[PDB]
Amino acid sequence: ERLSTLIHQRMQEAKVPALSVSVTIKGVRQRFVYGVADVASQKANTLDTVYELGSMSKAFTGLVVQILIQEGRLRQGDDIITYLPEMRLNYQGKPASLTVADFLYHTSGLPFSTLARLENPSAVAQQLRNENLLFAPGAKFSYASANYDVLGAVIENVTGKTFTEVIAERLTQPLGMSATVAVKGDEIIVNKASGYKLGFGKPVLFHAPLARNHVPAAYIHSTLPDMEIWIDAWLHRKALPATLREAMSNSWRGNSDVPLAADNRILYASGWFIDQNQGPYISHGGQNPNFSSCIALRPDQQIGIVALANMNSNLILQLCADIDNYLRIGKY
Amino acid sequence: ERLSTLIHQRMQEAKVPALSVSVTIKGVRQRFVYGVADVASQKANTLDTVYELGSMSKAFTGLVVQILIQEGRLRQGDDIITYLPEMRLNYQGKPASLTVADFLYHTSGLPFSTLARLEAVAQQLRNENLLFAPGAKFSYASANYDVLGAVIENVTGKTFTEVIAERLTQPLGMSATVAVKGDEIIVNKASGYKLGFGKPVLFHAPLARNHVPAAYIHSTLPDMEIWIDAWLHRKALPATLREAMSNSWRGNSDVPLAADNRILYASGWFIDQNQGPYISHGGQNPNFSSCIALRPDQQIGIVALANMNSNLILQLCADIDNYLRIGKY
Ligand SMILES: *[B]([O])([O])C1=[C][C]=[C]C([N])=[C]1
Ligand SMILES: *[B]([O])([O])C1=[C][C]=[C]C([N])=[C]1
Repeated sequence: ERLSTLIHQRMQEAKVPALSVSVTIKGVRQRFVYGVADVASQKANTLDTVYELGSMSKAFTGLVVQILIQEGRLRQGDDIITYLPEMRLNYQGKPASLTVADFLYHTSGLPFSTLARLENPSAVAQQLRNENLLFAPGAKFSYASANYDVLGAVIENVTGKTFTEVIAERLTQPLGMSATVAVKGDEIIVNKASGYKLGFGKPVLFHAPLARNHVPAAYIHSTLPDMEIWIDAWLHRKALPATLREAMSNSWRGNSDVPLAADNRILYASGWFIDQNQGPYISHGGQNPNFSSCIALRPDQQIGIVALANMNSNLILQLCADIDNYLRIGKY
Repeated sequence: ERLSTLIHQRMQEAKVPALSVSVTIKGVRQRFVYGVADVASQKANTLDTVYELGSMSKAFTGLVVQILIQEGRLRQGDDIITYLPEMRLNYQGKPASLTVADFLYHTSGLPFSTLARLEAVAQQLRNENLLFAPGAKFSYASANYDVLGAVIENVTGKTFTEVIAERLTQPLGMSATVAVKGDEIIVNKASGYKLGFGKPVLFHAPLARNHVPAAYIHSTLPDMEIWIDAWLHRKALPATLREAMSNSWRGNSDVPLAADNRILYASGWFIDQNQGPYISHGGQNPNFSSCIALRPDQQIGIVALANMNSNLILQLCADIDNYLRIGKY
């Protein structure tokens, strides 16, 4: 009956050691901070606890891409080969032509093997060289985390800077997100939560080293209060420099130019799923071997929901939807 | 690259003996009639071939319910108990209160086993244990619309078959469309097949009268074309049927939605706003499968009917819609 019941109940059901949730509706915001950030050392999860964003990193990457487009430095229809010259990929008999848009919207065709290759700690172009596409570029929407790693390399090539520096200079600094960072690699982050991989029970895993190339697709780190700032930025675009406002509108534009299933006509935007049903409802989950998270926005009602958890859990990916139901009709 | 390629490709993939498809866009309509209604006797699929509509039936039942509502004889909020006094259902410890809307929108909580059981309805479902409290969740159960058949009969005082004919099939001019009373021979009915390992006939089994409203309506390609055109073009339709039709497409928003599904259920239709309104339903009996989809903004109407049960046929309307929408699939 109570939101706090819903969230607490789902946390126990998911067996996550720490859960952090923030929910805002019509300018009223409640926080839910639960559990321990490190089971063995008994360190309680707090507002300062840092969580890997997994695939929720893609919205930061996509927004930067659209900032560059807004400023005229890049175009969606640009051939990928200009920014990643050495990257050759093949469809059937003949090397395939690919655009920046194909990675933005997951219409590239990159094989499923390319995730466990990009997570492995060669530059991305040589890392994906002589790959075989699952389909013709543009033909279908297939989700592949590696697509946004390709976009990281684009951002560096065009910028002439590192991904971390762009993220900070373009997004984190101007927005005031002081605990959010695109990690360079294995170097330690203070206040960070330990990550767990479920089954049979939650044993620690965090330690495995993080591939630099995969950061833009899966390795941005953040906190609940910074994610709150991120949400409020997307909900309240005004008071932001015209460039960012326009890049944000364009970021939420879904690619309609793909086949849609009978039960699913949702589109993918620049690191977001866009759903018109009881919408606009804009969302994305994150799943990493040892972290999981979700975010959902329903601007028409100024609704913004984010959940961050130190364990990989399919329940966490459904959690933002459950909260949204409770807000929409008092039921979940 | 060609619609004809798409449909024919999908028919080979699905291994359906007969497939009939009709597609209309911007008042241009193409028909695709393939295969044999009966494999053994080599009887070719033809415009007159009759196919079971499975769950497609539900839109006929739902529209009739909405016709009764429009006339004032019925209301969504009515207690089911008034029409089916004998049918008493329980949730947890104690008996649970059910409305007409619960069956219309599949928020009743009827257990899964009931389908195989419906294959009077109230004595049939007496003592049933609800999966959840009425209204709490959307859970599709074919039997929900069988309850609505019994409601239509009790309100009308007529049989389900007579109402469907008098209210819908006769006025709309659908000659070959009928709600089957009990097992009895239908002239032109295609034989039904069950896949696997290779599809042999499943024809013999007898049809439960109680289940007709949910999955037992029979029809033809040209009649389904008339049905589609009636939903797409409602002018020249009596005011009551027009209003019933608008109300039939109103989805029930009062249920929890999954992260990847925000689609609503209407009165025997799924209502999708994405690249929509896009209204669809699929039918799947042991030995028949079918689909239908409408995208009115573009006067688009698609129907497929097949004499074998196939998950591919359920996706076939969406493939065609993709082809129409973006020339790809
Ligand atoms: B991403 O690949 O980490 C990802 C994980 C879980 C859900 C979604 N949508 C993306
Ligand atoms: B119905 O239960 O026969 C049915 C079958 C297949 C799909 C849908 N939507 C309903």
